[PDB]
Amino acid sequence: TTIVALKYPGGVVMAGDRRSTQGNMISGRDVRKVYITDDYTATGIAGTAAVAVEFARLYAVELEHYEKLEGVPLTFAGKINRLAIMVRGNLAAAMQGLLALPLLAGYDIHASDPQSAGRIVSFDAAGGWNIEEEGYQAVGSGSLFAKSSMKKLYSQVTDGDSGLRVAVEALYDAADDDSATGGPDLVRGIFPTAVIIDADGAVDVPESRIAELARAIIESRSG
Amino acid sequence: TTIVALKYPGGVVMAGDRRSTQGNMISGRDVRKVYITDDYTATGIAGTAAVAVEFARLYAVELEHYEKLEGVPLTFAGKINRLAIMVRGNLAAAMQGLLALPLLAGYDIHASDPQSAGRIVSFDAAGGWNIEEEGYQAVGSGSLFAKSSMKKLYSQVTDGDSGLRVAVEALYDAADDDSATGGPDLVRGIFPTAVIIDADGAVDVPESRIAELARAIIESRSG
Amino acid sequence: TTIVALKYPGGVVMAGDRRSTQGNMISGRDVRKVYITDDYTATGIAGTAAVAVEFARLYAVELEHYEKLEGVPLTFAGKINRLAIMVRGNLAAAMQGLLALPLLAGYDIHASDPQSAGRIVSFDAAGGWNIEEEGYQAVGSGSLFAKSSMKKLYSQVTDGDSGLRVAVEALYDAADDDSATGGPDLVRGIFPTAVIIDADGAVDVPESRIAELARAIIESRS
Amino acid sequence: TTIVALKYPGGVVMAGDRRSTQGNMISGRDVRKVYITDDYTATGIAGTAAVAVEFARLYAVELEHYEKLEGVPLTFAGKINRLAIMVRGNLAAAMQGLLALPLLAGYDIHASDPQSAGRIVSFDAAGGWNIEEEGYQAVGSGSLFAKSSMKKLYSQVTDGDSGLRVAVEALYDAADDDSATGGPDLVRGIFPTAVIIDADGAVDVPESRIAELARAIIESRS
Amino acid sequence: MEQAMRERSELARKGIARAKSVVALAYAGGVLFVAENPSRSLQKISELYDRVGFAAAGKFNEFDNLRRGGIQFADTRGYAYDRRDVTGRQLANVYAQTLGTIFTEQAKPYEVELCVAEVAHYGETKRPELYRITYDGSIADEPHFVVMGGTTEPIANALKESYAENASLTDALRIAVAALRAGSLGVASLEVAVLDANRPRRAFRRITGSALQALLV
Amino acid sequence: MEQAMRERSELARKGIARAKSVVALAYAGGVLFVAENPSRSLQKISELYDRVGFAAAGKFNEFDNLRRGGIQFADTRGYAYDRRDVTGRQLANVYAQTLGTIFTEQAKPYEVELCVAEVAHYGETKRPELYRITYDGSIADEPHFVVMGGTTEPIANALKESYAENASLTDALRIAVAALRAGSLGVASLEVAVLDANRPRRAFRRITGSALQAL
Amino acid sequence: MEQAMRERSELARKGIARAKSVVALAYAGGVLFVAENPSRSLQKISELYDRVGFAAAGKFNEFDNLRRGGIQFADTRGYAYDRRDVTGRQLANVYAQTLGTIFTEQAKPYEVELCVAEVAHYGETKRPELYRITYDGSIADEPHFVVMGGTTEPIANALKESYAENASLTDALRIAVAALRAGLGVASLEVAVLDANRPRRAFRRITGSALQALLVD
Amino acid sequence: MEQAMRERSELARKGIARAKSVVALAYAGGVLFVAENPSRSLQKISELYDRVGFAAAGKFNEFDNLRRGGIQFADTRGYAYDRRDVTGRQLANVYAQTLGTIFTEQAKPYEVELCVAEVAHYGETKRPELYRITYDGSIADEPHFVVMGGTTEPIANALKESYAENASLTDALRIAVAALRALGVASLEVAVLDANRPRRAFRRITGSALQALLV
Ligand SMILES: Cc1cc(C(=O)N[C@@H](CC(=O)N2CCC[C@@H]2c2ccccc2)C(=O)N[C@@H](C)C(=O)NCc2ccc(F)cc2F)no1
Ligand SMILES: Cc1cc(C(=O)N[C@@H](CC(=O)N2CCC[C@@H]2c2ccccc2)C(=O)N[C@@H](C)C(=O)NCc2ccc(F)cc2F)no1
Ligand SMILES: Cc1cc(C(=O)N[C@@H](CC(=O)N2CCC[C@@H]2c2ccccc2)C(=O)N[C@@H](C)C(=O)NCc2ccc(F)cc2F)no1
Ligand SMILES: Cc1cc(C(=O)N[C@@H](CC(=O)N2CCC[C@@H]2c2ccccc2)C(=O)N[C@@H](C)C(=O)NCc2ccc(F)cc2F)no1
Repeated sequence: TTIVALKYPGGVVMAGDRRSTQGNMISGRDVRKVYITDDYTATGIAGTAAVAVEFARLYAVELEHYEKLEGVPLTFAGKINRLAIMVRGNLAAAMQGLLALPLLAGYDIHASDPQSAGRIVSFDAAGGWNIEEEGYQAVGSGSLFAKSSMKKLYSQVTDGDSGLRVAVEALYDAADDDSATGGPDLVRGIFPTAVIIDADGAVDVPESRIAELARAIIESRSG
Repeated sequence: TTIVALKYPGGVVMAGDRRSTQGNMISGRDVRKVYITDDYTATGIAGTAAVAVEFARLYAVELEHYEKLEGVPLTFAGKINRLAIMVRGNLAAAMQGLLALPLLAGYDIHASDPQSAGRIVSFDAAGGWNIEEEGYQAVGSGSLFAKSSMKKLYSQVTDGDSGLRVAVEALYDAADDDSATGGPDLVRGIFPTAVIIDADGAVDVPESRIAELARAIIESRSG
Repeated sequence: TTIVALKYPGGVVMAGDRRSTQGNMISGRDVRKVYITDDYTATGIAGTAAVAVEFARLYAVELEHYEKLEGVPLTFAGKINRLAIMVRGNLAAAMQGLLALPLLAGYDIHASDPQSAGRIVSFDAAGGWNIEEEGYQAVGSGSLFAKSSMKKLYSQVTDGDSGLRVAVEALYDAADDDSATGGPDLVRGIFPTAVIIDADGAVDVPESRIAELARAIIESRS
Repeated sequence: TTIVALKYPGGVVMAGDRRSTQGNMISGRDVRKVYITDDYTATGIAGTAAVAVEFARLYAVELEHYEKLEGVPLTFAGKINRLAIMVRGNLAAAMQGLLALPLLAGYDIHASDPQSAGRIVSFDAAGGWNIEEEGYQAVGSGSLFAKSSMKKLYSQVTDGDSGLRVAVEALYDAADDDSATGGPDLVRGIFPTAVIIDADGAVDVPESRIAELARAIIESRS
Repeated sequence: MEQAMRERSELARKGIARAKSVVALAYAGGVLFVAENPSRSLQKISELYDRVGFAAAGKFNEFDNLRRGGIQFADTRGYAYDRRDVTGRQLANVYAQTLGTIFTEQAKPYEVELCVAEVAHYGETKRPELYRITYDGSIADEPHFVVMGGTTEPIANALKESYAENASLTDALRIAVAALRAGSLGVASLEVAVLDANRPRRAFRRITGSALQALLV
Repeated sequence: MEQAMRERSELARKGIARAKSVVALAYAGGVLFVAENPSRSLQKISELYDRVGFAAAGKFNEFDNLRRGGIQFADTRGYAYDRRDVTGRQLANVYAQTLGTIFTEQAKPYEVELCVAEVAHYGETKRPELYRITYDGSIADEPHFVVMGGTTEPIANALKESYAENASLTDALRIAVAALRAGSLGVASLEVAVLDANRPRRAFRRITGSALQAL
Repeated sequence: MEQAMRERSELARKGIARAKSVVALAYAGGVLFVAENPSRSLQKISELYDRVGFAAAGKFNEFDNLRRGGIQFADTRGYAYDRRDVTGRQLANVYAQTLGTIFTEQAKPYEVELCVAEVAHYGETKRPELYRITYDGSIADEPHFVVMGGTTEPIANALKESYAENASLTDALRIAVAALRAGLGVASLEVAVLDANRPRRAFRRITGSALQALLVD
Repeated sequence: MEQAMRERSELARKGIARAKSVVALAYAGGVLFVAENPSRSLQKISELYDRVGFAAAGKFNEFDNLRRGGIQFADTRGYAYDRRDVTGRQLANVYAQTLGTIFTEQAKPYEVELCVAEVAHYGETKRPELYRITYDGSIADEPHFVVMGGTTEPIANALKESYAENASLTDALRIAVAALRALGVASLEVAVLDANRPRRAFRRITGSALQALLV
């Protein structure tokens, strides 16, 4: 797997690949690893598929549960804490081979200026969490390649659209160097999924735009 | 064992072989591994026989139980979740040798497009679940062979008859390359079982039809 | 141990040997391994003696318990399910060396065709059960020998007498190739035990008839 | 990680580096490891990050909790005891690799001599606690280097400012000899964090002052 | 103690008499449940098991609790043994025990009256079976019909002189609606279901809307 | 026994009669909740699930407990099965069971009256559903409107006159406030919300302040 | 039933009438708590959370039990989520639920009256919030002042005529002592504020010399 | 309810009135506990903690259960934190809470009255603290003296007329027995919280020393 997320002026974007494996065997080609967990946050998980899907589902339910109970949504710090507690809680199964690591991307409606309200938070198997202040982060078997790719491409992020381009190219580099992350599939028409979050909330990116960007990247690498 | 399922225009088919083994020893020739779990869903299991039978029985009872308690049957997604939870609960036992993996075929009466209302969902030992979008799937020690066979034969599926034929032929290849998957026994007249599901429900395919299909495949491979 | 069961026109027959071992040592020569668990079913178990006995006993008590509580006996399916659940319950002990596998023969008073109302169900250590379609079946350390014997002999079965003989010969080949199965003891007069079940119920086959069949088999092989 | 704490006339100072690692891989560059745990105490932790943050947050909550329940804050001894109890409570997890050690710097408002009201307390994984009498202390993978540096530099501490300088230099030597402790990052403009505590309370040292001090050290060593 | 039990009996009786009425009668094709019910989605008749159906009169939440408990019992027994081991006699018995306990032990007795019915398994010939269980656990084996809720004398009489064995579906429904409307009707205010002994497995089948109107004329 | 149940019934009935009124009625866009409420932050109307909403009259803390319990139920069922398996009928049913058990076993019955509403899913054609649950767990199915709290009869009559199917939002709100008036007057004393069947996922939305005033 | 509940209501009511009075009002600087209290060591006004404060009248051990429970709730929820998720509305709501349970189920109802108040976080513009929670779980928010304990009509009247929004600190205190007299030196009062201009912990007591100045200086 | 509670209150008040009397006075050297007690080995005055003493009137077994529970509380708190975090104010708080629970919930209310007193730590300067906790959990801060048990008003008035701040040991003892008479070694139990001791201030004054100070 490879999940990426980066801040752009005005919001944040998260992108995830589509591959599923059992050893060397490709078991999935259309997985959706990036979930809109509430109006202003998306969660992308790497690891054991059942644990990741369980995490996304239960975390979304938990946030909305609090929201309906208290009449107001959690602070972003609270969201962080709940996710971290979930991971820490799964540590034991994680050591038995049921490991799942999330990456959180959100928009803090309570930040001072809305151009930097984007938040990217990473986690580890022990429940540790870190608000990334360098603009971007990735998690999964291909996160090193994706991060070292964004390290070079991040200066090109000037809005949401360029953000999505850089996210898709980071995923492309990840799939270039990691057999467990899936690249764009032009034969079947399958591409990474992406969410973009701004002050108007979280929205799924339409497949056609991702495909456009992918083809541009490919036709650029090839000439 | 091999269980196969595949979509056709307006419906879905599932079929499975009849073999039972104890290591190399053949302990069963007429075993039933595909089960009509509700009016619109069939389940087929691989693995330890006792666990598979208990899975089918328990699962059917759960679905009907909900239907009678709440006056309405579960959404298809809910059926999926329930089976996934049942499998996840069996994980420790499965690690200690009592592994059973199901395959789910169904017709979703609440789907938007009635022609694509068929559903095929795969599962892994940990409760992972995946709605298959590429039209076919298989599970068991012969699953890879049947999936490659069907990869080559799927474009020939245009109605219920062709779908059923491709299914039986995939099981034929499965038994051809997997000693733990039983082939058509023409001496005893024992053939794979198959269930077909469309908008009128799920129905057992009569053995004689499977027999004709088998004789056709045999004649086709012999000359 | 070897336990056989087979269907004949209108009934079923089950027979079992009489040996008990402690490793190589013979610890029992007259053990009864085929119990009438109810008026229409008999059970024969192979494995650890204590577990086999407890199985037969507790099972029969359970069937009768249901019958008296509800005024009616379980359907044959229900009987299968209870036996299998009992076997599954013992799986941990079985993995610690206290293994016991039952074999079920019965006559279903609720079957459509009284000529095919015979029933033979086998089980595994996990609580798996399988109803047998091909007419005969066996369990135990000699079960393969006896099943391969009945594969060749089964066509001779036309009534209860021929069915009984075929069963006894199966057990005989079993003890012939399996030292943990006991053959006819002509010096002591101990012979395999057997139960016959048809529409009139399940009854013990008298020892004299089995002795005769045994002697016929013996002199036929000389 | 390295956390240092030293006493100066009328107060105490604590400082920590900004580095987070996953083995050899640098996973963090701006980690805050020194927390103002109450109006007169700061805690700095080394070890597993999740545990360290948990310790700081929970400990702070516990001190303020007692204060609101009882209308008065804990005696410094009580604070020491609570932190030691927490650390001991984490001992099994620590045995399984979830190790985290705190260093405590405080100013005791109930001390007699206002000049020697500074407190530095170190802890071990068993919850053992020790009040340092010799003026300075450190914890973490670079604590040895920092302590040996302060051994030679401590005689220069005469006020809050010289104490801060010595602290930043000790962290500099730690980063110098220990790859798990991060040095000043001139490219990104990230420097160690520091807390200073005197009779008027505990306050964060503004990043600019630490930047200046670090640059003085760097130039000096060139 | 005696006066307390008398008070519980009175409370139960008055509660049930305030409720609308339900009839269940055997007909040539199985068993028929007709109950006066204005709601679109709150049900007084229900499936219990393959060939076993249920109907109640009185306070909704209480006989719904009982209905759920009965489904729980039947499904558990069927799973622990086999489906054919579940009988309507069994569920009537467990309802008798359960309502005895409820009547003598709970804070307030249940103001409910229950009917459990069973039709034959497919292809078999057995007369339908009807059982009535009252708020205190008493249980009657009735051969032709059961009336519950409200004033049951008018309805039980109209049925007592209008009921014949092996009537048709439409005939039994007409008899039912007439007998009910006596001691007190159309699609908008009727709940109708059937235990259709000609069904292969699950015999419970509701009659709703266009079909019901088509059977009323 | 019978006198204890009469005393509990009366304590509950008086409790509910002594409280502000709430109205819920089906309109072209879904369901409309309009409740007398002089507070700024304490709410009598609430969301329970995607398409299912909640309104209550009586003693606040008690129907707030019941509200939280209903949300717990909904979220739990949606998790154990699938979101779309959560239905207004389900929740009204479980409120019937719960209020039955409270009325007969709680130290004091709950002085509350409850309404559970459900609108169709986005793009579906489904008439709204309105359920009412009383203090003793009695449950009623209503096709047009529900009135709870205080003197309900006058309000119910005014609505019986002025109500028409598939009214606009404005017509429905004004009709509702009329009915509320005929039983005892502006934004600062009103709580208004809707189950908006035209929303894609979460239908519940409040109408407050400027938006409310303009109606 | 009814006699038990109105017996509890009377016991509580009279108990709170017997006890000393407490006033809280919103002023330009935040919220002001002024209670009649001679004790040198027993406190009726307390901090709950960063921007949330607590006042009570009635029986000390009971509203101190409730105070401690509130601190438990606030710190627990602050830790499980984040500090900013703890709100005065939350605390007032939990106090409502809790006093409802106490009143209907405890051996003796609590003879207490609570006020939970919240001021804005540092640097933000948010009108203060004042909540009153009575012995039976009834809860009301009020925009300007809250009175508790003793004879509340004279004090509520004095403020009704004398209250002015955004009053000075010394104006607020003066009108608070004024209204309370209708029902007094430093040795007889307990005074504290939620100061909206403190960076973190808004709760601040006013005692001794400083309070002396605040009264007349 | 109020009848049950005022019968409890009455049983407590009468039960206390029938018991001997105790007085606690703040004096120059700390705090003085003087109680009427004829027994050779049944104590009404007790140490609680380093600088915190206890005195009780009423039924022995009940205020002994309370004495023990208080010692438990103090030692537990001091061990979980630090000795100096234990104070008389909080022992009084917890006594108030405990006696509230007892009074409202136990089979029979405790016929007890408690006084918890705290003197300054060694070398520090702090006016002693005196707390009275009655049978219903009511708590009172007192600056000069507390009177407990029996008919108190004569003793209280005698003190109001004869009490002098910062009195010496002998003088304060004198006015203490005086107020009590409104009594010698064989019928008195006296102890002091002595602010001049380094750590454990509680000191009993028995026999030779007791009568020695009675001249
Ligand atoms: C124990 C144990 C582990 C596994 C295992 O390897 N389970 C695989 C998953 C798998 O083969 N199947 C086949 C049918 C259902 C399940 C699936 C679920 C969801 C989506 C696609 C498939 C896995 O977890 N592989 C890992 C290495 C993987 O590929 N993870 C990618 C991933 C990340 C996030 C996410 F939400 C879904 C994902 F598939 N099984 O038992
Ligand atoms: C522990 C343990 C495991 C086993 C074991 O391997 N037990 C075998 C099964 C077996 O020997 N017997 C003999 C008597 C009844 C039981 C049977 C049940 C049902 C049908 C046919 C036979 C198995 O589990 N074999 C596996 C490898 C197998 O063949 N599985 C195929 C299968 C798939 C789905 C299904 F529903 C039933 C099946 F048999 N024994 O102890
Ligand atoms: C642990 C452990 C294992 C054994 C063990 O192997 N115990 C032997 C049995 C044995 O030595 N003794 C001696 C006294 C009683 C007991 C016996 C019981 C019943 C009948 C004859 C003897 C066994 O279990 N042997 C097995 C291999 C065996 O022979 N099983 C045949 C059998 C099948 C069904 C049945 F009902 C009874 C049987 F003996 N003992 O402890
Ligand atoms: C089990 C297990 C252990 C680890 C692990 O090694 N986890 C690393 C930390 C890490 O990679 N990540 C990435 C996502 C969040 C988490 C992070 C938390 C806080 C700050 C920066 C990052 C660690 O704990 N490394 C230790 C050796 C470390 O660097 N400790 C320094 C430190 C001390 C105190 C403190 F408060 C925070 C710190 F980072 N993961 O699973």
